[PDB]
Amino acid sequence: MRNLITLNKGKFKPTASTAEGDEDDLSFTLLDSVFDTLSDSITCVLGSTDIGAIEVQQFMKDGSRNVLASFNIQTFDDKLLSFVHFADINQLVFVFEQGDIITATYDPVSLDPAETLIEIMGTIDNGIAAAQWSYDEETLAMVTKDRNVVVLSKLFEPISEYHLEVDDLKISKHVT
Amino acid sequence: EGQLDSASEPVTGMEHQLSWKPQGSLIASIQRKTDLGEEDSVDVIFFERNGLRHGEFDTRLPLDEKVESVCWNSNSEALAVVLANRIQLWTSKNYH
Amino acid sequence: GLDSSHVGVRPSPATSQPTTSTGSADLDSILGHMGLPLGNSVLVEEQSTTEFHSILGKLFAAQGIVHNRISDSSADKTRNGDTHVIVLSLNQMFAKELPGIYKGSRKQMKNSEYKDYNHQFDITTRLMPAPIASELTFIAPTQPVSTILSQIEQTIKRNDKKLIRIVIPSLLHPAMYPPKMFESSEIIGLMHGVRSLVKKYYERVVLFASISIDIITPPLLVLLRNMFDSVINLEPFNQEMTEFLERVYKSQPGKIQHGLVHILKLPVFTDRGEMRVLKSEWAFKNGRKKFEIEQW
Amino acid sequence: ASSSHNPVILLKRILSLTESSPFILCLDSIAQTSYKLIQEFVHQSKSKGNEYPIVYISFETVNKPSYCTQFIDATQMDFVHLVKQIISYLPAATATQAKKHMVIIDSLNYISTEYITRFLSEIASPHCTMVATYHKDIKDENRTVIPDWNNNYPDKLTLLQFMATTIVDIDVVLTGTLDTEEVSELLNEFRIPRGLNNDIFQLRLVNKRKSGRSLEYDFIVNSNTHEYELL
Amino acid sequence: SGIAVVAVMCKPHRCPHIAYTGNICVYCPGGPDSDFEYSTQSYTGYEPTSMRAIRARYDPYEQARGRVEQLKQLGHSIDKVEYVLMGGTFMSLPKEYREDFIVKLHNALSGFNGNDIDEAILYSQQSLTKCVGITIETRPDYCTQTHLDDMLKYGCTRLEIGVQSLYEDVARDTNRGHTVRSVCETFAVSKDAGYKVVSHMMPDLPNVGMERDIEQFKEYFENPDFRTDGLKIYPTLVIRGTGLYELWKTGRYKSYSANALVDLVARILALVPPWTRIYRVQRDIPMPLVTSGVDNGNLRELALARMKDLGTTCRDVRTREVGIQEVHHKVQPDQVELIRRDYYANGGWETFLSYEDPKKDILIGLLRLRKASKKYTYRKEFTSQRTSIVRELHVYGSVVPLHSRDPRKFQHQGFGTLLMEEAERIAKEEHGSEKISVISGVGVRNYYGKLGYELDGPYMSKRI
Amino acid sequence: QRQDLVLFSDQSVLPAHFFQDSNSHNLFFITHQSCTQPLWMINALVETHVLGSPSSLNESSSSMLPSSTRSHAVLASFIHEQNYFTNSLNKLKIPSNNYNVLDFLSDFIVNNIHNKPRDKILSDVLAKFSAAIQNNPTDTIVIIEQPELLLSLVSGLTCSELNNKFITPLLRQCKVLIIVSNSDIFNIDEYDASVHSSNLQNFYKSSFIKSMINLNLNPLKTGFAKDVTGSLHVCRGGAPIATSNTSLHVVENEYLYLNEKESTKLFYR
Ligand code: SF4
Repeated sequence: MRNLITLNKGKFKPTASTAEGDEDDLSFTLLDSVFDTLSDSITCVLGSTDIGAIEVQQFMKDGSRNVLASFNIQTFDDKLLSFVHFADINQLVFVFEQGDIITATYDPVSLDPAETLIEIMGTIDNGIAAAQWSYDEETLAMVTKDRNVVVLSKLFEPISEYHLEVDDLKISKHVT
Repeated sequence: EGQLDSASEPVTGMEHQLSWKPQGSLIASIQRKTDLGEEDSVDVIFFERNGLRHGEFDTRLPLDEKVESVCWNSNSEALAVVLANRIQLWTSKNYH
Repeated sequence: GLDSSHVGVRPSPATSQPTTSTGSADLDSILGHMGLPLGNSVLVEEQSTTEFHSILGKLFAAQGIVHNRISDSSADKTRNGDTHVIVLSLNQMFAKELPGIYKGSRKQMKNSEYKDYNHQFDITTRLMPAPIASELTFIAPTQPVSTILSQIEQTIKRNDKKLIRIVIPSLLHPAMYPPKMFESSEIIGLMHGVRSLVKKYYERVVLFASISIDIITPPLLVLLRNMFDSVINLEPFNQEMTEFLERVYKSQPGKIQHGLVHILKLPVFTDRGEMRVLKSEWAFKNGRKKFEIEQW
Repeated sequence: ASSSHNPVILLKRILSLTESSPFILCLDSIAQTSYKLIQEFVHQSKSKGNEYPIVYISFETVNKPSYCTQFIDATQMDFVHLVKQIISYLPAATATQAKKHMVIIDSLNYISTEYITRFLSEIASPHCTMVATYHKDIKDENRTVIPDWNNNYPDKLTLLQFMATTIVDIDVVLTGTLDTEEVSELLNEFRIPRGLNNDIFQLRLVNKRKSGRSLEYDFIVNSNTHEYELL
Repeated sequence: SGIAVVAVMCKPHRCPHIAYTGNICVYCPGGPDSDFEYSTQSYTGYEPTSMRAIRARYDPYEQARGRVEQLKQLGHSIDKVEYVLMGGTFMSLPKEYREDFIVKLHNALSGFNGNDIDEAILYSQQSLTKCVGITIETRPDYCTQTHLDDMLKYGCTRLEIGVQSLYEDVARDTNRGHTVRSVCETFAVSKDAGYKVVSHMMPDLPNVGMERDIEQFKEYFENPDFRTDGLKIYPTLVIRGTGLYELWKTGRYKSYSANALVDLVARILALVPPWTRIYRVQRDIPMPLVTSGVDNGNLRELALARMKDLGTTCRDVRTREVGIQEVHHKVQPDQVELIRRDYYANGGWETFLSYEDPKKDILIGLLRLRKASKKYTYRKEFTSQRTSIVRELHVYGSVVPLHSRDPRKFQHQGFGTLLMEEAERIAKEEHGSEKISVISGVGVRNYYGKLGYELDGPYMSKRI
Repeated sequence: QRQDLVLFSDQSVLPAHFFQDSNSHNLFFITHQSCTQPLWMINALVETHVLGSPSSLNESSSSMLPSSTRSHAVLASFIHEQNYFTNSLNKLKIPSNNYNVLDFLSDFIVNNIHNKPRDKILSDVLAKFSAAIQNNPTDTIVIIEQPELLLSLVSGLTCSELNNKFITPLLRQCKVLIIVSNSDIFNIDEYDASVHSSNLQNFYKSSFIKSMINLNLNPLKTGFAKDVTGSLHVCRGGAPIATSNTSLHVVENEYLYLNEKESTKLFYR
């Protein structure tokens, strides 16, 4: 007998950061925006893939724009699949389609991204079909285009690997 | 640890819509039935963890849609169906 | 930091932590980590006069020696694995009691890179042969605690590279331990200092011990049980249940068991506030190959 | 080789001393003492055609029995000399399983627990075959456990039960019209109804075998015709 | 007083659903093909009723008469008895056997010595030692309309159709010949006829986990299809002669421990809707022949201790009953109120009325009412206009003492009239019905004929 | 489902004015069954004293680093070591610099307590805190963890001497004291500690007499379930409240709590 009603409808536009005074966009499209863990923050990431530049910045509850990293990758056409931040050790995890997992490092007191380091931890060849994190940010499962699924730990160590096969079929009909 | 447990039961028209009910009961997927008669429609199908079919309910949409993703609420109340223009919310009481 | 050698270790599936393996079949499975985390000790207990647990007291230690002896020009990776096992007993028969390897297979798949994992064991086969004093040492327990506490620290400090595995065979056996050490202060302070030393070198040190509870007053058991971080109890069947099983089991010699298993405490799982006690669910069996723990 | 013994035949086998251990424990009370038990030992031991030389240790016995060959009285002399004198009539050799020097003890209540093991560690030689007796009802002296927060040492009964290879205990069957509840009531009043110290007693036996397991055995024993039957 | 239950037995036979599956269902013990071979299925023949049936060579007359006389001689005097049938599928047998069986069962009490079942029931209506219904056990495949007409003519009042599961692999792997979904239409057709329907469940089965066991019961109680008026829970016990023991012999089967089962029962009892009577979690079993499982004599005796440690104790009818007279009248009760619940079940709206104490949750009297639908009714009585049916009247309110000024020397003899007029009020106003009917056993066709209801076919009806 | 955690009449767990009142003392007594550990409550107490709210149960824990706060916190324990305290409590993110952490396990046993006169040991173990709290005198909270174990360490010590040499001076010098311990001695099946083991139980009873509030974390009854871990009890201790306001008292309620991945949930039956 209950009904559903709408309370609020909020919106805004993530403003790309450039040195220019007018500071308009550079065709930067947002790839991912997340719900930060109840810390009155919304971490968004935008970029231009053709030239190969990405930018991650936090939108505060009041509306203060703060940038922690803005870096350009040498390659291009590299679409994202999952970006997260631990918010306890203060790192950043990016998953790319080519095979590179990007680990970014930032400081809280450094308002500018001048001290954000990058790590290009081990690549997965032949691209990656998809990847996903768990709810607790502990298990990293992903699948390669060659029907091989690999599960990695939270510290980028291999939990296991397994070759998915069409010949594997746990049928629901055995005649015993 | 990366072992195998079970493989699904083959069904016709199963698209790439995959999502798990947080309570831990039913997998949600989208099916299109274009066979003869008036049964043809667009349905949502639930799959048990043993890869066995269970339960179904049809959306009243026209047979020409294209649904992107299906989202389970953080709890077991709201099901979000995502389209190009409209976004729909479904909930069940008394299995209806 | 400083140099360190881990004789064999894999990431913990449960919490992504360095984890060793006792070499057991299902005991390592029921430890929650698919193994023993680096730093948390364990305890196993037996109800009656039997000596099932003694078998386990060998396996662990033997495993370490294997994990050290199959690296010298026998492992192509030549990976840095070194152990210096310390035994605290008044009888040295263990020096010629390690069981033999079955076929190896230290694979883990289903500072260096550590892929080593459990081997395959069998109880009838003796080891070939046995480590020298440079690999493994014996310390009599009857000496005063000051000398022992100084010497353990000296041994670990002078061998910084090596991984540390310590085994206490049948602690508090009246045939070797005099009443002058059953006094409350002595053993509790000894283990308090041992825990201090073990957790001080939290990176690689692991300790193992077992006692008999049928002849120990409950207060001392309660005092002791808070010193460790894991408790497993093995209770053998009564005679009547054994006769009932043998009368019923007529087609299986291997289905015969000896008793059940109780879980009182687990590794780090419990320190985060987890109720992990679980009793009267498992069943144990000593076997020709290894030690089996199944469901009953 | 004989194995899987008939329980009555097995009872004889221990009683005939076909098997042997360096320590045997027997228990008695003020309701049934163990003189007839030693009678059964010698009756079913020397009937095999064996002498079984016997050394006697007495703390409660007053006169030299017929069972023993040699003699030593330990009431006047103490531990530091008994550790000497025990070896004088006991060679240090092997083979408990056969005709050797059997060391028998009538009472074990009068030795401090702090030196029970130090004693027993120096007696149970592979030639030596030890049998001892303990009085269950007599309360242990208060100065053997030191009931303070320091001494976690166990009592005397459990120490003996854990150490002895085989355990035998006896009790007297009351042929009268009474009940053991009334017997206990009168004994707590230190009263003796007629019917104690009989000759047809009941026995309880436990042997540690097969790497540590144990099986409890009960029977009915007649000590005049030497009849062992099941109960 | 003097409510009596006298169980009878039918001759051995074979349920035909074996024919298209090969053997009996796996859990069914014994049977004609088994070593016993003088015994109906699901009974080993070692029950006291089995002994009394064998010595009579499976004859209803002798069994009924002997049990009635024994009960009378023990010290209780009987004037209200309800028959229950057991064994296999009674409806499978030929035509004449069922007719003769029923006629004998009615003439045993009526004292009549005739035939032509119509006359037998007509004489049984006007007889002492009144009969308050029959309980026939039958399968989904045999509940078609012709058989339902047969049961209505016989005098049956409530059925018990087992389902044993809601999953679909269990039906084929247990060699039971019906899809799960058909039981829903069986319930739908049965309920519109006024038949109280009860089911069965078995928690542990092969290839079933504790989870699936939990949410199958949850779906049974929540889904508007599996809402029925009763339940029976049979924990799985393995008899040596069953097809279940073969699985354990081949190692293809294992059971639950004690803790798991007691936790499952504790969870299950904390979900029962307040209009269903949990019959027996502590069922009756052949004890010594079981090889696998756990003791079931005092499951609820520990489950109650569990709910006292977790909260939300049981709410079924049985635990809240006070009885006809002085069962718990050692203390004067509290505030008495009328509670009315409504629910949708099997394509129709149904109402449950009760007189309860809300502070301590006891039960005194209850009534069930159903508004007839249009997609399931077929009787010529119910296909002429809108109508409503009183599926069950139940008055434990024959209690002499009470709270809130009980009648002094009238002692709640008009208590049932309150509920009857309450039902008629909403029949006239809410349902908008033009005829109201009540179903009852033939022996009690007069306690309803005084309020104005008149007889048509097997029904007691009056217009508006 | 979830319910708030309130422990006083002012609808506040730790009143601020308690620290604002001079010439006063208070004592809390916490007992946990040793099958579970109360760390998830020590964390909440520290956060609510420093940050002013329960920062793990009722409030989020994303900025949990109370280091260099205007308030202070001092924790000391025997069961664990300095290495564990630093590594873990910093992995639990319990502050460091506006904070004091005290070990008495690592290297303390080895001839630093053993074979020395008892009076010197007691005097020095008291002087450790008597000197470590001189810096910030009136904005600290101090918690000791399972101190009765020390009784079994000192050669032949009874409850009275340890109490009057360690506990009461600590509460007289400091504003408020919190003592946490375990109660397995009262839970030995078919054995009576009242026979000859009453020395340790005397300490528990004395502490409960001296305490002001009593917090109990106890395991579930006969079995073990999944959705619930244990039971939480709040009770009024022996001593009265030494406050200066009159309307103050203690609320009286029982909770059921579940713990999983450092996340705790409280609710009602
Ligand atoms: S349907 Fe009934 S009688 Fe037939 S096999 Fe199954 S349980 Fe037995």
